[PDB]
Amino acid sequence: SLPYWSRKITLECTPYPFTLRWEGGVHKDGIPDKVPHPSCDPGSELVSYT
Amino acid sequence: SKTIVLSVGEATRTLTEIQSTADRQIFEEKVGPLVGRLRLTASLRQNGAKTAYRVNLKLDQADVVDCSTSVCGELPKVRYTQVWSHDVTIVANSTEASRKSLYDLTKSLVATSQVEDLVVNLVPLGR
Amino acid sequence: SKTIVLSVGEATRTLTEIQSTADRQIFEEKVGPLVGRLRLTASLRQNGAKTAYRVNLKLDQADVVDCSTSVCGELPKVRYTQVWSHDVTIVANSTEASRKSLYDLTKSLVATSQVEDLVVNLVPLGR
Amino acid sequence: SKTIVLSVGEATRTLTEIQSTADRQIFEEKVGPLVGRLRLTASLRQNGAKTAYRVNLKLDQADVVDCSTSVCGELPKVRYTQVWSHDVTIVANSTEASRKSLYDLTKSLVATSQVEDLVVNLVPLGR
RNA sequence: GGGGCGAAAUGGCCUAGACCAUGCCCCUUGGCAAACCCAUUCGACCGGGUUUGGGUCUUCUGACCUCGUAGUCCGCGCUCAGCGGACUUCGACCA
Repeated sequence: SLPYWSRKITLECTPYPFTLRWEGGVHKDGIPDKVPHPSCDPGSELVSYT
Repeated sequence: SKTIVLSVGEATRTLTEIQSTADRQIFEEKVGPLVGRLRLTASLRQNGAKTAYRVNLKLDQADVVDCSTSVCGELPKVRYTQVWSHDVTIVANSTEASRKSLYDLTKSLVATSQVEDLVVNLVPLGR
Repeated sequence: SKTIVLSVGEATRTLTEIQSTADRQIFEEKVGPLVGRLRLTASLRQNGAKTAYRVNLKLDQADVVDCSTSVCGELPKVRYTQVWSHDVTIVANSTEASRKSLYDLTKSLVATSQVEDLVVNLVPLGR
Repeated sequence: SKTIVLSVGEATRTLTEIQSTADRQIFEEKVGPLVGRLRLTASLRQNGAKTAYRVNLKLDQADVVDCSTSVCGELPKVRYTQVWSHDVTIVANSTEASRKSLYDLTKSLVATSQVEDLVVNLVPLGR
């Protein structure tokens, strides 16, 4: 038998992608259709966003 | 040879290995008279088809009496004999944590005051 | 022994001589698991009445699979086996220039893109 | 591999080991055309019931001819073949001095001028 | 009972030969090594009965401990454990 030495070290992680979403818009005075494109048409604008 | 030191509280007793054998280990206490003293028998073996094991531990101690202090003529004679054997049946593929917990529970049950009362006052264990 | 270095593009593989014999030379690749790896068999002989010669070159490589990473018990098991033998029948009294031209033509046919497509897409050679 | 250098007087010939095997060692001379050159076959074995041994040494050399220097078309063709085998039957439990004396006598008989005349002029040995 | 033999001991037959009579050759299988049980001087005392005896995971194929049996290259070096180590096979209550 003979002498010997060594060492080791490692670091790693697993990848995993995912997605998040959210939409909205301006609240209007009595507009029952608030969509990305408000179906109604009162008198002002609704910017919305998705 | 192989020496074992036991602390009783104020003095230390020494047991010496006398019959070194694999299937039977005989330890004897060396204090004065070798006949009628403290002896310990240890044995280790297997069982069945290489499954578990078997450990046996016995401790004997016979009291002696003598009349040479007053009476003209009386050799040291043994009186009674006490036998305290054991039996350990622990399988190889077990659990170290479970074995440690069992040993701790056994040590606690031995060191408790209930077994001491059961031994001394001969009162059944139930406190 | 005898070491052979093969360049795949980004790494270098090393094959070591294992079974040194005249009529059968066995080279084996040393990377990790020796069973189910890259092996090469070489043979050289004569023919008839000391006219020509015969050279045989075979290359085998069997893939292995293992489940010890997830399943709690499966030894490395071989899957399929690939055999790629050769046959060289070149007479002694030939021509060095002709042999060099034949070797160059074989190298060009091996390095061409038609044999690669025939191997991969299993499409018959004909471009 | 194993190289053997032979001095003819003005040039040195080199024989290379080609078929490395215990029961048959084949040495070939490397000069030019491998076919029809100098070959040497060596063999070593035992005999009977572990008593003595048996050594065989054969030396062959076939001359070649070629007409490509003048004639349009003629591959190198072998002409005659010469066979010079040997047979050594020396027991193990012998004598080193006797073996050395026998080897010296054989060397003297080989280097003498009588065997040379017997080989060249085909005159029976008797001077 | 099941077989063998004319050898081998002799007698018929007995250049030779192949069969006969008593007549002689074997099987009546064998072994487990441990643990526990009785009535009592309310154990000494010999004898009997029960649970185990290469072993588990899916003892289904097939593998995971162990070895036994072989064949093959083998190292004269590479690996943290190291090492002398590799691959393929059949068996595993005992004569």
